Amino acid sequence: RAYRGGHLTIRLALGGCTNRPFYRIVAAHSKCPRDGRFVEQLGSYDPLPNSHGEKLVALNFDRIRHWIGCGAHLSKPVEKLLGLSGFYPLHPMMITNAERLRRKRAREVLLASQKTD
Amino acid sequence: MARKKVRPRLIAELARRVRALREQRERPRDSQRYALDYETMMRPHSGNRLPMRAWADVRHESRLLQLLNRLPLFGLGRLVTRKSWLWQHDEPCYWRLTRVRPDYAAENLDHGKAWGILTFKGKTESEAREIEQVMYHDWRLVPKHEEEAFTAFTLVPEDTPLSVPYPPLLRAMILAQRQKYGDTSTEEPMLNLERARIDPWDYPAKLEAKTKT
Amino acid sequence: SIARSSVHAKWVVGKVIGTAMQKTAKVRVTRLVLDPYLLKYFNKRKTYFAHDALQQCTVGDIVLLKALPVPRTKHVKHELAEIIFKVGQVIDPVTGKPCAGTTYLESPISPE
Amino acid sequence: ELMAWNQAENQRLHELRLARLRQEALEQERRQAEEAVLQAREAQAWAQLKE
Amino acid sequence: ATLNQMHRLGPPKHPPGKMGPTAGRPQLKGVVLRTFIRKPKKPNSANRKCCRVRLSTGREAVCFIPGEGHSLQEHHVVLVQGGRTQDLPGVKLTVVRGKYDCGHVQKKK
Amino acid sequence: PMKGRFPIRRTLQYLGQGDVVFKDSVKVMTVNYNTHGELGEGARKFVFFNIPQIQYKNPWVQITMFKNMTPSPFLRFYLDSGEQVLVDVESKSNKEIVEHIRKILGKNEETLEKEEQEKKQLSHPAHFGPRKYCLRECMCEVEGQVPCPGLVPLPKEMTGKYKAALKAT
RNA sequence: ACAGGUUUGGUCCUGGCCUUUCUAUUAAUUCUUAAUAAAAUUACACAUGCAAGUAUCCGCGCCCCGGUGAGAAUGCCCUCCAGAUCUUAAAGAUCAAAAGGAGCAGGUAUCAAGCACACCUAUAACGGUAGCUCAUAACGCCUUGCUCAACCACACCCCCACGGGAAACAGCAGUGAUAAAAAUUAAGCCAUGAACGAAAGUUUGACUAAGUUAUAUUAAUUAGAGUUGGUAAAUCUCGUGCCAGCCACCGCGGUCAUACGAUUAACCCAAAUUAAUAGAUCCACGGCGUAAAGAGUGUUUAAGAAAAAAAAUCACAAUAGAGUUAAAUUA
RNA sequence: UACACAACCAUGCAAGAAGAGACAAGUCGUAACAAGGUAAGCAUACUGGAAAGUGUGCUUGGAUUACC
Ligand SMILES: [Mg+2]
Ligand SMILES: [Mg+2]
Ligand SMILES: [Mg+2]
Ligand SMILES: [Mg+2]
Ligand SMILES: [Mg+2]
Ligand SMILES: [Mg+2]
Ligand SMILES: [Mg+2]
Ligand SMILES: [Mg+2]
Ligand SMILES: [Mg+2]
Ligand SMILES: [Mg+2]
Ligand SMILES: [Mg+2]
Ligand SMILES: [Mg+2]
Ligand SMILES: [Mg+2]
Ligand SMILES: [Mg+2]
Ligand SMILES: [Mg+2]
Ligand SMILES: [Mg+2]
Ligand SMILES: [Mg+2]
Ligand SMILES: [Mg+2]
Ligand SMILES: [Mg+2]
Ligand SMILES: [Mg+2]
Ligand SMILES: [Mg+2]
Ligand SMILES: [Mg+2]
Ligand SMILES: [Mg+2]
Ligand SMILES: [Mg+2]
Ligand SMILES: [Mg+2]
Ligand SMILES: [Mg+2]
Ligand SMILES: [Mg+2]
Ligand SMILES: [Mg+2]
Ligand SMILES: [Mg+2]
Ligand SMILES: [Mg+2]
Ligand SMILES: [Mg+2]
Ligand SMILES: [Mg+2]
Ligand SMILES: [Mg+2]
Ligand SMILES: [Mg+2]
Ligand SMILES: [Mg+2]
Ligand SMILES: [Mg+2]
Ligand SMILES: [Mg+2]
Ligand SMILES: [Mg+2]
Ligand SMILES: [Mg+2]
Ligand SMILES: [Mg+2]
Ligand SMILES: [Mg+2]
Ligand SMILES: [Mg+2]
Ligand SMILES: [Mg+2]
Ligand SMILES: [Mg+2]
Ligand SMILES: [Mg+2]
Ligand SMILES: [Zn+2]
Repeated sequence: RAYRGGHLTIRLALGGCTNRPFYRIVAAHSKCPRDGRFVEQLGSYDPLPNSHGEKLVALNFDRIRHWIGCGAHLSKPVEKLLGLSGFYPLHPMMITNAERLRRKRAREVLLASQKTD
Repeated sequence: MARKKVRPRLIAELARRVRALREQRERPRDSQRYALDYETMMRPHSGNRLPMRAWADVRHESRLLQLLNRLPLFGLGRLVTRKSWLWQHDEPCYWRLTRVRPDYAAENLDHGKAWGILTFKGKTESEAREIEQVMYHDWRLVPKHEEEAFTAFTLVPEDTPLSVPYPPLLRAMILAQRQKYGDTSTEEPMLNLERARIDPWDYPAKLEAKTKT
Repeated sequence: SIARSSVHAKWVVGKVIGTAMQKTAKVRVTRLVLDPYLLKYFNKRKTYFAHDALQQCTVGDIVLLKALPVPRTKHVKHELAEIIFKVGQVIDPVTGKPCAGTTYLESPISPE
Repeated sequence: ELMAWNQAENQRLHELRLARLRQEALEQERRQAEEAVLQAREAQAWAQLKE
Repeated sequence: ATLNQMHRLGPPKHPPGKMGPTAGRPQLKGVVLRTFIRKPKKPNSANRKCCRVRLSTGREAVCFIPGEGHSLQEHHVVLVQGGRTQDLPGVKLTVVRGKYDCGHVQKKK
Repeated sequence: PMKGRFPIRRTLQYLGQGDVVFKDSVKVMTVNYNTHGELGEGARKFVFFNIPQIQYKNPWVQITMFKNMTPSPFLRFYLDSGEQVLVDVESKSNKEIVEHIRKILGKNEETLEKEEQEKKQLSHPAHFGPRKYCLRECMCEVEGQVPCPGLVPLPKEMTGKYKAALKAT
């Protein structure tokens, strides 16, 4: 529909199943609904691991870099998937979250060590 | 769209003219528009409360026009700085006032709009720009005997690498793209950083209308 | 070369209906439309206003219309390019001789 | 190229048409040579009757 | 009909179903105005229990009370359906057994 | 169908089997033929048979027939550039007109292949969505991934109710 | 449609109605637990709670998501795009208003005429032509969201919203009235989308995870409903006696009722089974002497077929005028 | 600022008028079906409690039984 503003954004459309998510990485308007109209579907992300224990992430890089060079904004999970794939640099939020997880482990090991004695 | 039985809606077009007349006739003056209740931190005009992080700089500092109303020619050619700039940027960042237009409706004369020349981190811009965030309570005035001392800045070169290695997958994309064409060159691909210079969040953005060329 | 027309009918061939308007010809363009049920093509007519700056086309002329780059009015969006067949005065485009229906007015075997 | 080829085929068919029209013209002259001698007989009998 | 006539007339479309006595609704809640007895047509012979009711749409219609024996007086709220009785001419509604004021058929004890 | 002389020419197969695709320049086709004489028999059979086959695959090209106007049958193509392509037909047969028109102004097999090869690109096999545009709707139906809880119930350790019941205690 | 029942003493043909198939709502009877999907009477009026915030002030967003189908035959599809937004030096990309049109597009012609709906000059003023649409359906009337990754329209009403009624849930929950129609006045932003901020981060009745509901499917922890004359699977004994009553059509009941009510038995479905109402499907590429249909006749317009060649015109009561009377009858 | 302003229509009710149809047993005739006892019917006009009768043309959806 006609909008007053908005911008092209590569995001994840949560079109899936109950207790079973499945994201469609699409490039849509920022004023459009999540599962609504889009311009062109890029890829697909399966959050749940399959029988082989792999989270299937599918990226159409040839259209992703085209829309990025045309001016498409990116979301935080999209940049996270690109950083995990290696098409984009690793996100500072992923780096700091891994550091925080390491600090939580470093606190829990000392707590479990001081609990036994 | 275009139909033979469309109706000539005149009220919708009359209300546009009425609202456009009201916008300029009942245009709120900036003196009462930027007013502030220093006890509850609430704007009397709009009705919004200031953020929690701005409560100290309102009660302990002053704004630009509040220290510019006590100047002979409203500070022509004078330099004004900001507390946040003096706190974060060790480099001299000031504003060379070229023209000031205060609001005459104010009873204390502490509001107005001005233009000037911006020198952020020593870099002097040779274009005239309107000064931004005048109603902010962070402006500070530098005396006359320090006008030459505060401007003393050492132009030092930057140490940012001019070329950065590509991400792994994108680098392998070029390593496999140029290989199929018969290019035996094993040179490492680099990513340019010249046109990727970005200004920090403290850099004020222009307010003038951008002209399409 | 910035001269475009938003209409779909870039070039059309039709018959002249009326010439009562000054410097304007009323052309009836007939196309073939498929019947969704009978699967047969039937003749669908359509009225097109054309500008005749010379006022030369009469009722019954098979005329070609070209899309005007800008519509002069809300009804005149075409212009007369060439009168393909004048009523009663037909020139055979293959032999170049005047013909009256099926009979030749001047036989092409007599050059002189 | 295709437009020039079409023009050449049109001119070839035009020459064949001219030859056919000349043959039909001669056949028409033969028909005139039959109808003139029939009408010359049919004319004089009516004039003799009216005389 | 030739092809030109069939193209000029278009393909035949089926007509929409005309609304019956229930105005397209499955059921209708109406108040019983008068309970009486009607007689069937020529071959059959009986005394059918009917009632004139005022439907929720404001229309006053005749319905037929099925089953053997009923306790229905005036000012009784019943639910009628579009069941048409074959023996009674003009009666095209039937009272639903097991509703507000029309209980089920009781067994003779 | 049953009504008509040749009922076969009023079917989707006969209209789809005609391989004549004009170029993007062709706009108008004026066919001028006669209804008498043994010469215009091929043009009359062309108007009777192949005109619907050309008009089916060229819906935007105007086609206009004129009867008993000129002594010689002909075609006249009006292109977008303004060029008028005059075609003479006096003793040509029905098939010769089709092959001559496809030779002068048509689309080659190499031209017709790439258009459908580019149209095929629109439907991507890796995309997901409705059955009208894509091949798969719920990623659950992939043989390796997690089944579709509308078909196979999920285990107890994976449901959000059990997760919020563990988070409660 | 692979069809079947039904017109009559009987047969054939034409011809309508009903049955057999699938789906949705409501009602009745019955009912055990889970998972998934969906929650649908109301454009009638709303108590109460929440649903737009972010931020070193400015600013940016604030029917965007979400809701509804009242109006509009609205519209589907296709060109051109002003304008808005994102990154850049320009240029690019998204939404795309308005202007239109190859074509398509509900019923009704018992809506047949509309009544100014057109054109040229050169300027954005005067003037002159007498036009324009329409049986290929104009102009009217009635009904309706839709062709669905979606699109269109509305936001209390006066089509609009300066102004006037007048204090607005067609946001999430809930409440009155109404109706055959009955989800929680519940928890969170952990995941995604959106808004803000340079950012850690915040908000979000969108959404996520739950609660209720046999509306639908599946698994089993569950067994009741309908029917038993023909169509159409399946009945034994009693009671009534054209009464009570039954039926979708044929029809059954007046003294041995396999058709009513009860019992036995049997058949088909099954946590569902029937009833009602809506649907999907279904009329004519068939016919016109006797069943409905050849319009009382000829000519012409629009429109259509000219697909191979031939022909036009002769006794007798056509018709329109003027004149006359053999038989009979009568003043 | 100067004019028409419920004129025009839609939804219900209506004193009343008229028609059609259904409803197993009424009164008065016997019109049609058999040359239905005057052969039927069409258009039209008049008349009559009623079916109907008659006049002028028309049709056989009637016969004239066929060396009569
Ligand atoms: Mg869901
Ligand atoms: Mg019944
Ligand atoms: Mg009950
Ligand atoms: Mg009968
Ligand atoms: Mg219910
Ligand atoms: Mg704010
Ligand atoms: Mg919506
Ligand atoms: Mg309307
Ligand atoms: Mg644009
Ligand atoms: Mg547009
Ligand atoms: Mg009428
Ligand atoms: Mg509606
Ligand atoms: Mg409004
Ligand atoms: Mg409301
Ligand atoms: Mg609201
Ligand atoms: Mg609500
Ligand atoms: Mg309530
Ligand atoms: Mg419900
Ligand atoms: Mg309730
Ligand atoms: Mg309830
Ligand atoms: Mg209840
Ligand atoms: Mg909450
Ligand atoms: Mg979130
Ligand atoms: Mg967050
Ligand atoms: Mg169920
Ligand atoms: Mg029964
Ligand atoms: Mg018995
Ligand atoms: Mg039965
Ligand atoms: Mg029984
Ligand atoms: Mg029929
Ligand atoms: Mg008949
Ligand atoms: Mg006749
Ligand atoms: Mg008649
Ligand atoms: Mg006379
Ligand atoms: Mg006398
Ligand atoms: Mg009689
Ligand atoms: Mg007799
Ligand atoms: Mg009689
Ligand atoms: Mg008698
Ligand atoms: Mg008689
Ligand atoms: Mg008789
Ligand atoms: Mg009569
Ligand atoms: Mg008489
Ligand atoms: Mg008499
Ligand atoms: Mg007879
Ligand atoms: Zn699934």
